[PDB]
Amino acid sequence: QVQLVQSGAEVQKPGASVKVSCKASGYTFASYDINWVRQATGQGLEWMGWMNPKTGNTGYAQKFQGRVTLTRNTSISTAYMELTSLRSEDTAVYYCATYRIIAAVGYRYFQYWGQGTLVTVSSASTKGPSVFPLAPSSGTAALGCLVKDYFPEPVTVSWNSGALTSGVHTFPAVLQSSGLYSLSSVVTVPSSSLGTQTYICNVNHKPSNTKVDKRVEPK
Amino acid sequence: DIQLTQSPSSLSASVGDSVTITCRASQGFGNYLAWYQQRPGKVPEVLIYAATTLQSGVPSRFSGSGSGTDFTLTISSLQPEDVATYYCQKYNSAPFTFGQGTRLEIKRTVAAPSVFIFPPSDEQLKSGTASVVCLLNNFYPREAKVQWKVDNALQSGNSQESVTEQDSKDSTYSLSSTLTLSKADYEKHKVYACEVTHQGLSSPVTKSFNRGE
Ligand SMILES: *[C@@H]1O[C@H](CO)[C@@H](O)[C@H](O)[C@H]1NC(C)=O
Repeated sequence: QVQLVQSGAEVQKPGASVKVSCKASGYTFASYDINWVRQATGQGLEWMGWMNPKTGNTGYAQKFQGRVTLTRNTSISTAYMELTSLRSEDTAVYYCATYRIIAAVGYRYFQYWGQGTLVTVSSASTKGPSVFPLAPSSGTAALGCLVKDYFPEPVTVSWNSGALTSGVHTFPAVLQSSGLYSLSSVVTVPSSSLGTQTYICNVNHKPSNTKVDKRVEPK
Repeated sequence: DIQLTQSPSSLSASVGDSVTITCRASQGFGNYLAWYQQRPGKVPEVLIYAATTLQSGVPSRFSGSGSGTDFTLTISSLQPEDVATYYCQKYNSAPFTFGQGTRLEIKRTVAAPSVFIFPPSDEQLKSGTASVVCLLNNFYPREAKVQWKVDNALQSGNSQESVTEQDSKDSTYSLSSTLTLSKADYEKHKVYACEVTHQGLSSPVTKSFNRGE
């Protein structure tokens, strides 16, 4: 079936430019426009532009013309989005999207979306997190992982390699005065399991190619 | 050409209730209007197209109506997992303008938080920093307050709170409060406590631990 897969999360400094990629599969890539949408920190979806892969013709929202270049490589079914003069205000999740795959006109609603690409505008350097255990005390027990001092967002936390999900709360990242992110991931489990059940948290930070696993034991 | 105005910007209703979102256009565009749901941490997903057509696989409680310049999204039987931001879009031609978005919350029955406290790990102390964590689990409504005490001295300026999105199954919130200290300060003092005030609690609930034990 149809799929759009985008490049990984990225950091770029003020005035620095960024290029995002969108590899398509499951349909004739050249026969349909690729549209680009963005969600800035505390904003709604913002349509940026459209690109025809056959001709390379482009169209942009007023807010974005002279700032965005849409290109493509038809041989590897890839669309690209280049954004120039990066400002604080351009920190956002960037999406590529395409129409429903149908012959007929008037179906140019965005049926398919890329997974999204977090782009962070800052002069701060990249850093992988330290993971610290949140050990159960003393029924229902709460335990977790403190994922501290990483940059940029995001991280993914999973429990026992996706095995454990019911009871999981991952908190949104908070930017400390240090200029680095910290979050916690917690899980409420039966008390009688700490003796027999193994609880590991898996933290993936892809901007630093970091993969940490922390075992959470009762102290 | 064609401005799109979405209302309300925020909404609160109970499970099994009926709610309505409004999209007004400044001009006709032949009813090429789509409705998208974006749930917390997910990519957008189309619900409605051509003003009134339900996308295949989308639950029956979703319905679009209107034409010309006045459009409506209705949810006839609200579920917990419908906590999301909703968007109207014109797709007649470029630009493919989005509405401002409408955020939906579930009003449910009051629930007190379960409070847990976590000492710093031996591991972290080697960095020179101690992070004490206070978990407030599974509470409603969203308004809560956390006050840190170190040997009964109330703390200020040295902590941060983070709230989860409304759970897509029980419609509750969770909150984390991190107290950040120097290693010198953390090993100076004995009794670490967080005091939680919430409308489901008759009086503040305190959780504490003694450094060492
Ligand atoms: C397309 O991509 C491949 C690399 O994967 C490269 O060899 C080729 O030069 C590219 N061609 C165009 C026209 O971009």
